[PDB]
Amino acid sequence: MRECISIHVGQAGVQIGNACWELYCLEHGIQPDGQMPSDKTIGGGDDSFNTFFSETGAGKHVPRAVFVDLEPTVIDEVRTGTYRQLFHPEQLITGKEDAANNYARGHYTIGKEIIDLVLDRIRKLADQCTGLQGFLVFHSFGGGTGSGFTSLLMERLSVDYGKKSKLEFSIYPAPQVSTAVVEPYNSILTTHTTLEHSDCAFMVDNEAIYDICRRNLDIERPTYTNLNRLISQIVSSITASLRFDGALNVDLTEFQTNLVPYPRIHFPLATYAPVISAEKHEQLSVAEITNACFEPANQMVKCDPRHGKYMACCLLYRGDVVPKDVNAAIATIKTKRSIQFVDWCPTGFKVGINYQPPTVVPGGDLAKVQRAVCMLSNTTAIAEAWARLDHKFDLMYAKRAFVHWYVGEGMEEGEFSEAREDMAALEKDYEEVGV
Amino acid sequence: MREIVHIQAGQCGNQIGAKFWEVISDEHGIDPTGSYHGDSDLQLERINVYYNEAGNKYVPRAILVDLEPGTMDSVRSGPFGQIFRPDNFVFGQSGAGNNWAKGHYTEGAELVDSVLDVVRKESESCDCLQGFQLTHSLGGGTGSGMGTLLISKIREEYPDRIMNTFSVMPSPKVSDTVVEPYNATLSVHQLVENTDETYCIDNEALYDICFRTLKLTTPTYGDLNHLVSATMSGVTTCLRFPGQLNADLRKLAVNMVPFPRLHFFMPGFAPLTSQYRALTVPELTQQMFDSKNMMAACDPRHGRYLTVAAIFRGRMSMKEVDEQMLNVQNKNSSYFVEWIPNNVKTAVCDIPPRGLKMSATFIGNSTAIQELFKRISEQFTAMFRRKAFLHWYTGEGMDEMEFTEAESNMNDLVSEYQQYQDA
Amino acid sequence: MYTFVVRDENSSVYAEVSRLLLATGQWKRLRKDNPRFNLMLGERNRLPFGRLGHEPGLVQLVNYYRGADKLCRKASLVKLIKTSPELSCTWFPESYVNVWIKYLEKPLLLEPGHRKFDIRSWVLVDHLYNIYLYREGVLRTPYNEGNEMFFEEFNQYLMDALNTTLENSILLQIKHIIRSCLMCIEPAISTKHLHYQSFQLFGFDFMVDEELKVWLIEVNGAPACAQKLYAELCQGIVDVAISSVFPLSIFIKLHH
Amino acid sequence: VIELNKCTSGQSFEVILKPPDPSLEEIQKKLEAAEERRKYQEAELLKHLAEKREHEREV
Ligand SMILES: Nc1nc2c(ncn2[C@@H]2O[C@H](COP(=O)(O)OP(=O)(O)OP(=O)(O)O)[C@@H](O)[C@H]2O)c(=O)[nH]1
Ligand SMILES: Nc1ncnc2c1ncn2[C@@H]1O[C@H](COP(=O)(O)OP(=O)(O)CP(=O)(O)O)[C@@H](O)[C@H]1O
Ligand SMILES: Nc1nc2c(ncn2[C@@H]2O[C@H](COP(=O)(O)OP(=O)(O)O)[C@@H](O)[C@H]2O)c(=O)[nH]1
Ligand SMILES: [Ca+2]
Ligand SMILES: [Ca+2]
Ligand SMILES: [Mg+2]
Ligand SMILES: [Mg+2]
Ligand SMILES: [Mg+2]
Repeated sequence: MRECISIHVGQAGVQIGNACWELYCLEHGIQPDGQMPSDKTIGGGDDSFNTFFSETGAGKHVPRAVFVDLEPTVIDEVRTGTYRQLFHPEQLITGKEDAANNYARGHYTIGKEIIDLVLDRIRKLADQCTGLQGFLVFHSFGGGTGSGFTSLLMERLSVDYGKKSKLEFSIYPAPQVSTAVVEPYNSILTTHTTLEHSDCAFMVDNEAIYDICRRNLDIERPTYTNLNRLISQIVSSITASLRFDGALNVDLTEFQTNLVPYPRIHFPLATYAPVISAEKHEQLSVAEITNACFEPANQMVKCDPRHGKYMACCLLYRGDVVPKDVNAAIATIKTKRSIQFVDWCPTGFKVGINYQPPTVVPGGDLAKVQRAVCMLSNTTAIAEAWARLDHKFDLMYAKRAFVHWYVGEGMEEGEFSEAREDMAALEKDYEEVGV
Repeated sequence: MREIVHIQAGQCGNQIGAKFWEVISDEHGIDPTGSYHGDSDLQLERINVYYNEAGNKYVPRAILVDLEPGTMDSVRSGPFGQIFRPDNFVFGQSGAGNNWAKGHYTEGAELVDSVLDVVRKESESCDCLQGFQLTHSLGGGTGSGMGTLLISKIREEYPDRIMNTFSVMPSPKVSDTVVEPYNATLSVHQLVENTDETYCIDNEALYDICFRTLKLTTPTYGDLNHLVSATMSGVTTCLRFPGQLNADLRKLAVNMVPFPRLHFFMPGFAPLTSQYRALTVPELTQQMFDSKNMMAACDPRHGRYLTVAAIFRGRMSMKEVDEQMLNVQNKNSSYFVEWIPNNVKTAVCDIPPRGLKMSATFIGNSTAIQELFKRISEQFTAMFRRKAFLHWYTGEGMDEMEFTEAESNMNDLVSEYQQYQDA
Repeated sequence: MYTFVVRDENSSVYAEVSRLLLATGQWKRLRKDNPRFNLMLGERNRLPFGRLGHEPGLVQLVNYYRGADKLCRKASLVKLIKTSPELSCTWFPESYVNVWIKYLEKPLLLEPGHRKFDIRSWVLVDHLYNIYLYREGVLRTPYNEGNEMFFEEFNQYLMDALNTTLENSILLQIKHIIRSCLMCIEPAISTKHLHYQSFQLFGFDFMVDEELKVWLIEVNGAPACAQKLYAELCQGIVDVAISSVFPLSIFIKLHH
Repeated sequence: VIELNKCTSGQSFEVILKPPDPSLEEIQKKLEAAEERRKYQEAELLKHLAEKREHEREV
């Protein structure tokens, strides 16, 4: 067994982290107390769920997680939440002055003052790992801490844990819920500085999550709680292979080798189905949920893979699913949809089935479904998200709007341009992979 | 970032300041004795932004300044006179005679060290100081001259804190003296250099709203301050209540100020009050964007919006608010600059102000604010071209050169706004 | 009120619809790069499809179908017909990427004159992928007004010369070609579940031989129209493709 | 269906339809370069503010 340490950064990262560990606890039968009546090996053990949970001599299952935020309002809700006794105080790190939606303030000014501490707190979790695999980092693109401090942390984790993988779960900025006007700046800045330090990043567009909540769950104006519960399900689908027994995506290295042939193009598109309102329903079949994986409306990033090319595709089922029905579904979809792979890759699917149907938190808005699927496909169509973002960046930077806020924090105007040209180089790499 | 240090200086500054505290104290459930008496907890969750704790009594983090004792003596006996901290009454005896030079260089310099001594004690006991909030007029002497002197000293000791002002720009329609353009031009240059956020409250607009919209034959300063206090309560809602948008002063500055010197904001409020029929959401959004609802006498259609912050108070459909806000933008997108995408940010607070079930507060960084500085500049030049009334200032040691610099510095500010209106 | 932008001043067809849209009092034209539009009349080449459908509170439509160029450019049209089991094909000349251009040896010749001709048909596909063929086609006329004969005169000719009508001898085949081509690519380009909608005007080029057999030569994605037919067609684009999604016959509906 | 693995919790397989960094001192360097620029900009402001005190005394 090999351990995984989760790092939650900023409001988005921390609040999403809460929704994930709450879900993890329900799936592994871990009560808010931290006890786990199913775990018969007290004080230790090397089961699959130990990849995310350590054990105390008193039978408490505590996460291999660290929550950091440059202001305490959000992490204080963890210290008093229903899962407060789950976490150990040294796992929750807070400042008192946040980055004010300023990448430079998060990376340079305030990040410098706290980077040393969080690494020691991470070193504490690492020291109690027999063989740490790597890190899962949850953060936003638009926040000053999520963008600015993560890139600094990702740089230091590479120099301190060189042989260890890092996966991202990144929240892509959407104006329907965005906090700031400068989120395009912070997004480009943190992508540039983190690109070489991230082995594979799962990008989630709040716009897509927002509209899925409006359409499928029929919430008039979704809140972060709505968005994070849906996001938590998707995260749980991606990480289920590390926490449960299986043979597909069993370690963080396997995510890279299965979904990322080219290192820079390490942003798989995620598609989830089905999402049904708890206030409702006919149960969908293997073919119907697999077909839904190719509807733009169910993707974490709105884009059209029909006009891109696939480098890798992975199907992760949860519930009542047998391999026979998966093949019969793939055979039907491949003849009735536009699934074109790159010439230098096989046209196929890596399938993983977990018999335990998806768990939904009581009192939530998700109807318990008997079988679900999350598809991870590395398609060049996701570059549409970079195109939208780079365009917004170009509009403001042409007039140097808001640039003074970043230069006032010790950052140089050159980092803006050098980060933009890196995205121009990321944008061209996609172009010549799905020609 | 949680605590804000409030400073009200001068006649206008202290009168407007007294109403501000009278209003938000009611919203947070604080009576004149400093004891809380409210039914909801949202009143107390962020009350530490503007109030210190004493017998579980809340006292404003407010500093009352003036070179005359007259106005601050009436505050001490006002409806909420006993709530302010006794020591935070810092006053002289000479007055400033509506003379910027007296407030900035002679009379005020003699008193400002005492104010800073009170500022220091208020700030050093702050867990995390956001910055400072000043209320004053730019047409007088103390609030204008000593106010900007105070801002300059505060920036020196707290260079990494936000400086936010509610300024009252003079207008011949409600004028005390003819030298108001002089004092206003000298003050604006200071504000351009040493503030991050300035809410431009134009007495011309306040008067016009009272005489035209509210149909008051003869508006008083109380009628004018009724509009100001309502605006001040609105624009600070995000600071005083839980929320994700512009919930503190530096995040507000980052969203609203694309260029350091273009930080002069045009506030609006709807509905206009002096009332049982509540407004629809579409009616609130149409009024909060209407010229007749602005507190700066400027036509927004004569310029272009760089950034906008809209705050809705009351129990309303957040959907319907989103539709109507996304609606106004898409219908008049020509008045929003194309090079700042998504420059309109909306917030909704569940608690409405006193007497109203629904209200809307508008904060706009429009290039039409230029019209106002142009108005002050022409009044200034009309006298300065003949050096009229200058002896009042040269008698206090000022030189003509300082006036010509202030004149051209504001003309530069006007040119800066016209640059981005044609971009 | 509805809003739209224009990014192709060289389009004669859509320069007209831009005029009628402004002539109804319910459409306000924005400048090229204002993203808060309901309708884009976008550029021919490199249309930013990836930036559409991301404006909250705005239903966005564009006059081009992403992916339709696989049908319009000949090189892609050849590979589409031979690699699609839906076509494989009797009405397409032999093409590769004894007279070749396959140049059809014996075309139908208009008498008097011994004249060669080719038929241009205008087809409109709306956001719901309804296929609308404009009822008024044009004919673009030795062989070894303005070279344009409209459908009425050509019909009367075939009734007098070869004792048949245009509907029976040519138009049934034409309608079959349009349906086959356009429904071959429906799963690849349709916007029925996309975050933005698409319609597009197409210009099909057809041929007729002395056996009255119809051949597909070329399909154009940015075609022009005959002068007299500019008014009726352009106004039909407003009623069918624009007003249908933004509410304020001359088409035959090739059903399915 | 290639590489079928089964366990009690589920099973996984693969279908095929068709064959075909900066060091620590460099980081701390750029972080200290950004700090000295902050300190320099603040020094020029406090120098600018010291000039206006000189003018205040001169008036
Ligand atoms: N899905 C989701 N997005 C969130 C959540 N919280 C914030 N965001 C998004 O994150 C972006 C803002 O970044 P934040 O994480 O809130 O800011 P931060 O990381 O705390 O950085 P600073 O506050 O500037 O120090 C916006 O685009 C929000 O829409 C959340 O709980 N769920
Ligand atoms: N297989 C063929 N046999 C006979 N003539 C042919 C032909 N293919 C093309 N043509 C001739 O060429 C003309 C049309 O040219 P073509 O459609 O191939 O290219 P193009 O795009 O330049 C015409 P347009 O400007 O209308 O799109 C027809 O009038 C027809 O006379
Ligand atoms: N809105 C408002 N403006 C005022 C009030 N009192 C004075 N003013 C304005 O302030 C200017 C005079 O400055 P004042 O505050 O009286 O001088 P100071 O005490 O030396 O700062 C004039 O332009 C007045 O119109 C008031 O109560 N309300
Ligand atoms: Ca155990
Ligand atoms: Ca004296
Ligand atoms: Mg935060
Ligand atoms: Mg006075
Ligand atoms: Mg002293």
